[PDB]
Amino acid sequence: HMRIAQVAPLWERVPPPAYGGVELVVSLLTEELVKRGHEVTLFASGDSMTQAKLVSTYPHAIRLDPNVQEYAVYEALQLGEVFSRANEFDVIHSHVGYTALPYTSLVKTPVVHTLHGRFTADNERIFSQYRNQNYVSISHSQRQLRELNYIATVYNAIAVETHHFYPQPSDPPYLAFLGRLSPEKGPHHAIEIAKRVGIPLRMAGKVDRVDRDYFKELIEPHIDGEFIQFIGEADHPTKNALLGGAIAMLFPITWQEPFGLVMIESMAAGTPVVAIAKGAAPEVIEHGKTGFLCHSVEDCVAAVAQVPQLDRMACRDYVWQRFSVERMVSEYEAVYDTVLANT
Amino acid sequence: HMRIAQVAPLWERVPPPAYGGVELVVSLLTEELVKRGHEVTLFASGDSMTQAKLVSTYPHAIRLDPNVQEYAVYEALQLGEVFSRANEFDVIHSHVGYTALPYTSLVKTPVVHTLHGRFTADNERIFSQYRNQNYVSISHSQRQLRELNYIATVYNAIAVETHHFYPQPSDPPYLAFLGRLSPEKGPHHAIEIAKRVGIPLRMAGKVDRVDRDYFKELIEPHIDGEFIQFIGEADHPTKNALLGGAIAMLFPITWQEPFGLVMIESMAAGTPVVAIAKGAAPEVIEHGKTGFLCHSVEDCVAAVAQVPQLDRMACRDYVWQRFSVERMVSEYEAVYDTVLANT
Ligand SMILES: OC[C@H]1O[C@@](CO)(O[C@H]2O[C@H](CO)[C@@H](O)[C@H](O)[C@H]2O[C@H]2O[C@H](CO)[C@@H](O)[C@H](O)[C@H]2O)[C@@H](O)[C@@H]1O
Ligand SMILES: OC[C@H]1O[C@@](CO)(O[C@H]2O[C@H](CO)[C@@H](O)[C@H](O)[C@H]2O[C@H]2O[C@H](CO)[C@@H](O)[C@H](O)[C@H]2O)[C@@H](O)[C@@H]1O
Ligand SMILES: O=c1ccn([C@@H]2O[C@H](COP(=O)(O)OP(=O)(O)O)[C@@H](O)[C@H]2O)c(=O)[nH]1
Ligand SMILES: O=c1ccn([C@@H]2O[C@H](COP(=O)(O)OP(=O)(O)O)[C@@H](O)[C@H]2O)c(=O)[nH]1
Repeated sequence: HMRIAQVAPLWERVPPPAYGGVELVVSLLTEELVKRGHEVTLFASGDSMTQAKLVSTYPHAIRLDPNVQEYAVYEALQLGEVFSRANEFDVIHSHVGYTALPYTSLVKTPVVHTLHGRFTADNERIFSQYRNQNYVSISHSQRQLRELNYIATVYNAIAVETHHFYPQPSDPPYLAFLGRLSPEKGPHHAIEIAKRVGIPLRMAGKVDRVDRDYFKELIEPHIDGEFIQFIGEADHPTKNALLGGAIAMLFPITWQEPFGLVMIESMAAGTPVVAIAKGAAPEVIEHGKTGFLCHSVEDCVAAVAQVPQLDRMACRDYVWQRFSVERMVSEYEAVYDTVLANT
Repeated sequence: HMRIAQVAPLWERVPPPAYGGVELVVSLLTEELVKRGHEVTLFASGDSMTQAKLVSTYPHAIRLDPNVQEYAVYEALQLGEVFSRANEFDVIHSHVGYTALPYTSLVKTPVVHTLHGRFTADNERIFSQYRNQNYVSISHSQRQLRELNYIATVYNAIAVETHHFYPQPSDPPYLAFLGRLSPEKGPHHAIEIAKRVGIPLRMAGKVDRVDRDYFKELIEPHIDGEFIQFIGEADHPTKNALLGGAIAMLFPITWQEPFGLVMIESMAAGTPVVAIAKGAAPEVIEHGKTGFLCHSVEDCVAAVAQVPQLDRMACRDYVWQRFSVERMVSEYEAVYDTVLANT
């Protein structure tokens, strides 16, 4: 009973066939909002698949499109189209970060910003200047700047029904890594953990330009092909098989993780998570039940021996209980309600 | 008699102590507008030196500042500052490129955009969408998108008086290269010309992140220390001594050059330019008088024999005649009048 604009990043399709976190959350939120009878306009790439109105400034995902060199050009096209049409919307829900803040002061339609990223020494200064806007965080640990006007915390979610549940892991045990090959995700940690426990590690993910040196130096020399396997970038079925077959997923971050969608994807498949307790991991993992919070590699190494005891079905039930689209979209509805009323 | 906003890039100080083309043009334009009684607000780094109003979102030039990783944050900070105060100005003069186009449709004060860059396969798409805006080209050959509403072509200018004139080049002859060490400027070409003419080459310029590989592979292995010299980025006095002492400046571009300030800087010192006839070279160099338009390495080599034959003093007068601050600022004043009238 509202007109809602969803402004997504253009790096990935909505929803992404493989890598993509925000575009996934935007897809789930958008589709469910439309089902609830709202007039939704999706601002996303041209190959996106939505039942809402799709306005696109480029036909394809930009990350893997070979003809595009300047992503910022089409980002600016998107924001120009959105805020030029402000009075065609009751609320604008932006997922593109700080690039939308100077536009918000120039239009009358209220804008809601879901923060999907880490606060940095630089972006804090632009967020500071626009602190009295309606931000929504995806985890409590993310709120490192309290002077911002957080309307609410709305945890992310996945479509649990679409993830196949695995009752028992693969007959010869192996560990899984799923994520972009970045130091922030610590795949080098994951490689050390598997070698010291003696259990193989299967890796999947992208290696975009910023991590090529890191992959060339720390990761690639260790990809054995037998004990350390790497299947670059995985679509939904491939990733669902990878975590499901594993006894546990290594999530050894070295970085203030905003949320970590792979964790709830692992648990949804029934595979618990051995993670280091940084950022949102303590809020996502229930220690000793759906996984194990660790503070060191050895803590993670020791925890892998206590992984078989966990109830794998409890992991899936846990994801259903707190990380469902039903709850997320309802919480996002509460946000729109508040923003339109407390203006 | 107008209130004018000057929106500069933040990579370099206004004025730049060393490298910096666009930031230099903004200085001469800003100071001269103030002298003519305009209420000018300059948006640039906090260490800028202006007699106009200085609004800064970061205190220093960002290119060499080690604490900044996200330039787009402060660019957005600046663009937010300008258009939030749009009705404090009669005209906004933007030099930051396409990132300001979506703002122009959202504010009431008319905006004039000076194009300082090359049209790209990507950036063409955002300019097309905003073609009915007030663009100003710095050369006619730059107008690769004719469908834009060009108000006028306004060639750039330099402060000729600040460049010392050199009547006779250095006693043992040498060739000069001045520019960013980029393939677009073809410094490797200049080295091919050096050995074929038998005259040494003195090189000056920056090597920023994008051209470090280009530098290590194509340029650096050839730096003798005697025949090929590189003095890593030069401030104003050093670069003027570099050009003045040279018999000619090599400008072997490989790229649709928007203008090329080093060309009128070389001539200002009295040094003619051996350039490849791409982009703005035919409009900046008077062939056979202040330099030589060339079409290959061999065509440049042949021109070096005909360089001691040109009048060096005619070069300085040429820059005074067409590329003076007086002429540029008056033409930009005419542009301001037209934009305010044909609104
Ligand atoms: O401060 C580190 C900075 O890295 C970010 C930039 O916002 O990572 C994104 O950009 C890099 C490009 O180098 C990508 O490797 C990375 O996948 C990006 O992650 C974000 O952008 C994707 C595309 O939309 C989303 O799918 C993803 O959900 C999102 O995390 C940030 O992580 C961080 O701010
Ligand atoms: O189309 C090529 C693309 O290269 C640009 C990037 O926008 O070059 C600028 O940024 C590169 C680094 O990638 C620098 O080497 C270069 O100095 C830059 O040139 C422009 O930006 C400076 C800072 O404002 C100006 O001082 C300079 O005069 C200007 O040419 C662009 O040239 C272009 O878009
Ligand atoms: O090979 C991969 C690697 C990642 N993803 C997905 O892209 C999203 C990544 O989100 P996450 O929060 O876990 O990491 P980040 O956003 O910080 O890159 C998740 O849905 C992953 O399942 C994927 O499909 N394939
Ligand atoms: O060591 C250097 C190298 C370059 N420049 C200046 O950087 C500017 C570059 O302008 P130009 O148009 O010639 O090249 P571009 O803008 O495309 O980089 C010129 O004023 C140069 O004088 C400089 O001062 N010192």
